[PDB]
Amino acid sequence: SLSTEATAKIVSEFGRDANDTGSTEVQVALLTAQINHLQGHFAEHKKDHHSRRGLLRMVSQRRKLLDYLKRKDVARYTQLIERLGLRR
Amino acid sequence: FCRFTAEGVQEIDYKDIATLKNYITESGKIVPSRITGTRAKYQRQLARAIKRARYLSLLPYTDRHQ
Amino acid sequence: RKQVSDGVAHIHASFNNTIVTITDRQGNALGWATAGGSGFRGSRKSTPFAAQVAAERCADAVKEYGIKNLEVMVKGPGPGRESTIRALNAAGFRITNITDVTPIPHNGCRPPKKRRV
Amino acid sequence: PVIKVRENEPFDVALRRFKRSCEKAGVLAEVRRREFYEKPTTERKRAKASAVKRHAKKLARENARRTRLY
Amino acid sequence: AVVKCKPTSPGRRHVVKVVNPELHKGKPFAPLLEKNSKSGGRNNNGRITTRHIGGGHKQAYRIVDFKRNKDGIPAVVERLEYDPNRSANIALVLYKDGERRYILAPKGLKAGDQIQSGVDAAIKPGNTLPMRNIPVGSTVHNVEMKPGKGGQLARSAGTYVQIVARDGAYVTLRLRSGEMRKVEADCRATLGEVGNAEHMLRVLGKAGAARWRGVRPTVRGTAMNPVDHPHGGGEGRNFGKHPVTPWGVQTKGKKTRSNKRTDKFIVRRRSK
Amino acid sequence: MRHYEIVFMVHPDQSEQVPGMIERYTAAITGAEGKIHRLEDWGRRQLAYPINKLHKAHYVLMNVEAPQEVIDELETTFRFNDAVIRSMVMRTKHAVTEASPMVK
RNA sequence: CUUGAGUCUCGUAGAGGGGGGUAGAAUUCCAGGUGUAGCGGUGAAAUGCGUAGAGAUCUGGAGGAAUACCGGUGGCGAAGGCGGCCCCCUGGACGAAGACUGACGCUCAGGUGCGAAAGCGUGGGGAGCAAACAGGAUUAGAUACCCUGGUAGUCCACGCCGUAAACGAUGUCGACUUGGAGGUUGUGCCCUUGAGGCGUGGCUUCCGGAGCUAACGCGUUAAGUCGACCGCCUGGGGAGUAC
Ligand SMILES: [Mg+2]
Ligand SMILES: [Mg+2]
Ligand SMILES: [Mg+2]
Ligand SMILES: [Mg+2]
Ligand SMILES: [Mg+2]
Ligand SMILES: [Mg+2]
Ligand SMILES: [Mg+2]
Ligand SMILES: [Mg+2]
Ligand SMILES: [Mg+2]
Ligand SMILES: [Mg+2]
Ligand SMILES: [Mg+2]
Ligand SMILES: [Mg+2]
Ligand SMILES: [Mg+2]
Ligand SMILES: [Mg+2]
Ligand SMILES: [Mg+2]
Ligand SMILES: [Mg+2]
Ligand SMILES: [Mg+2]
Ligand SMILES: [Mg+2]
Ligand SMILES: [Mg+2]
Ligand SMILES: [Mg+2]
Ligand SMILES: [Mg+2]
Ligand SMILES: [Mg+2]
Ligand SMILES: [Mg+2]
Ligand SMILES: [Mg+2]
Ligand SMILES: [Mg+2]
Repeated sequence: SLSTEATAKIVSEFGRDANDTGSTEVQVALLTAQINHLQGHFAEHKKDHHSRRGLLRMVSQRRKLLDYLKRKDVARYTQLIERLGLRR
Repeated sequence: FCRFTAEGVQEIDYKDIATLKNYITESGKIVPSRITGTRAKYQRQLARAIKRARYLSLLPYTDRHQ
Repeated sequence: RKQVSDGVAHIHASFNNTIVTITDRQGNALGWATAGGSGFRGSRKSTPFAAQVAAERCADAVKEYGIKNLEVMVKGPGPGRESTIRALNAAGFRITNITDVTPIPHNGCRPPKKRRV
Repeated sequence: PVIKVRENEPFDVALRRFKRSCEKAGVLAEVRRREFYEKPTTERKRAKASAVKRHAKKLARENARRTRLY
Repeated sequence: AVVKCKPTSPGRRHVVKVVNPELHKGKPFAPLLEKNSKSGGRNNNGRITTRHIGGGHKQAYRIVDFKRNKDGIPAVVERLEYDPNRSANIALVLYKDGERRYILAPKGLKAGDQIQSGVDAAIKPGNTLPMRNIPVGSTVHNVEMKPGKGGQLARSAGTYVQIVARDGAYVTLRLRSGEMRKVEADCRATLGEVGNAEHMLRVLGKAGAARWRGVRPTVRGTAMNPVDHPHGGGEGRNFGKHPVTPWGVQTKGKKTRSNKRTDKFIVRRRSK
Repeated sequence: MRHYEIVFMVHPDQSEQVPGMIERYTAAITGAEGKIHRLEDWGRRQLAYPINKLHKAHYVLMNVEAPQEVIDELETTFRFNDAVIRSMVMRTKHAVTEASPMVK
């Protein structure tokens, strides 16, 4: 999983405030970091289907959240996906 | 009776052969929880400990001559 | 020709047959006997009595060696498992230790399939 | 089931201890069960049946057998 | 990787290439080359002594180091190379003192890797140590038979030997044929399996490929005339003979090992 | 850093080599900035069953805070050194410094 | 806006998954010692093995597979499924207090993924078991049941297949509605005075009320009272077959 300090750093970066954790941008960033981290693991372990299920859930959550951002506030969405370098 | 009740044992230690010998039979087999009265969580912990000890030749796998 | 005084009686007691084997304490066999050779076949050799007479025969065979103490190692599930030891004691050895050495696996090889009878 | 005959222990007594030790160990039962391969499904089914029967019997005895039989 | 060639012609349809991009795309280390002219399976009497050999490509001979005598001086693997003279791939290494040498490439071995022969040498792939030093059970390759002679056993692609036992002056080897063989414990042996394991997965796909590898076509004895072969030839396709070599010795199953000098070393002959 | 707990059993004829060995392993851990939370030479001890036909193995216990790379190296050393008959590197959560029941 | 839904902090239990080591018991085989006519098998036999020394017994070695006891109507997982011990990577569930976002939710035709066992491809491996096959019995016959053997397969790697009484024969999500006895795993208070008293969450087994049901039965884990969405049925056969 993602380490505590790293999570805190992500929160500080994208979080309006350092006690802000629920912000959409923060949530998306955290998911993205987790997904990126897990890439190495799944490259190593292609048959870890259960874990890949967890990863997939993460991906789905990120997509749903991102969609929510798009409908709510377009500028924020554009900035966030430029910051993170995520397609669409 | 459940020896660990007086402590509420913090963690069972595989090196504590003195007490694990209460939880193995003459033949080296692990005693059932129903017979010894151990709580289920502790029983699992103890079983793990016994297995580790057996690996380290602290306890025997079986009652045989050596 | 030799004397040892103290032997081991290995009682292999399968469902079909009982094999008794007296040996020196090291492992070297002195004499043996079976219910089959004792004169029992089928339903008759799969009985406690057959085991007893096999034991008697074995004791007689190792009489040359002059064995006085004897520890018995019982193996397998068998009709004898008791008759043999009783017979041996009657035949007149001091039974010192009685040990069960039935080989149980720790979930190892697959057994043969179940009989449909 | 190791036993060693103590000083001034009769043979019959020694035999009794040996039999008791074997029964306690459960060697015969283990061998009999391991004589043939029980399928996993069969093992599960047998376990379920045993549990159901035991529970039902206990309930029947304690609670159902609290009435005047005659 | 293994790559199935697309069926653009009936010549390519069955071809399976084993393509390894880690090999050196370039010319080999010229000091270690030397001339290697072809025989055509003919001996010094000019007679064909082994049938079915002839032609193929020109090939320089790499001077591979099977002896492995640079003890103590640690080398580093520069690059893997294609050797036409063997199924396995070779590795160009660079010894700290400046000498370069070719060695058989073991499994996993790659450029920049560090190797060392000797007694003190660490137990890791590509290191070479007397077989008394190697733990019993270890998989080894390029094994010597006579101390100081130079590795002879397990040189071919993906091959290896198990050190099943060490009793005194001799280690027992489980050779790749399955054979158990006693070998002197002073015999050198390189840790790990010999590389290019996919060599056997290649499929030549056409007659020409064999020709390129210098293999001339085999003619069945039963195709021939009675004067030519002990399987002669009848009207139509007869056979009725027990199979035999061209020189009339039963083939298929008849054992031919005639060697009493070395039977003492053969702990168990291969099976299967 | 993960708290480990190593216990290794040594061939009793090589019991005289044990002090040097302990020093070497500890030295490596410290070199790699590894802490050493407890270190108990239990000494020669009667085995519950014969290992490699030999009885009475020499037990050493070592609870350590080290990096996992160094733990791996230690394990490798154990496996290849034909002196240590058995070993058992076992992860632990905290600084279990208090003395063991076998010394107690 | 914060009650649904999610994020963060700290812990908890777990055969959850992937990779790599290792342990002991047992079977098989191999070599050797002791030893002698039986062993094996069955309802009873025979085939089979053994005087070319078997079976029994002790020592050593090889190798493969599976993890006794613990073990539980116990636990984990979406389901399939998961069981020695150790390490490395890794997913989820749950509780505590708060803090944060602010409806971001539910369901889902097409689509995509996962999916026991058997089966298939390529390369390994092969102890035990065992379709096929062989011999011996039984029998009217016995292409079976029983016995002695025994090859694919069962194991490993990577692909395919894509189905099971894949069952709780019970689609997912949410709300509401009397109880009793347990199991398991958190947590608050009570002096834990002892294993113990009173709460409050999660999962779980049985019994049972109202209600429901053709009945059997289900019964706060509904088959009760309702809402959203999907899947499916419309007499037996022909047929989950033909094209
Ligand atoms: Mg049978
Ligand atoms: Mg030829
Ligand atoms: Mg040809
Ligand atoms: Mg030809
Ligand atoms: Mg012709
Ligand atoms: Mg001729
Ligand atoms: Mg012809
Ligand atoms: Mg012709
Ligand atoms: Mg013709
Ligand atoms: Mg003809
Ligand atoms: Mg777990
Ligand atoms: Mg759960
Ligand atoms: Mg669909
Ligand atoms: Mg399969
Ligand atoms: Mg296959
Ligand atoms: Mg195959
Ligand atoms: Mg069979
Ligand atoms: Mg059969
Ligand atoms: Mg279906
Ligand atoms: Mg199922
Ligand atoms: Mg259905
Ligand atoms: Mg759904
Ligand atoms: Mg009910
Ligand atoms: Mg009709
Ligand atoms: Mg169809």
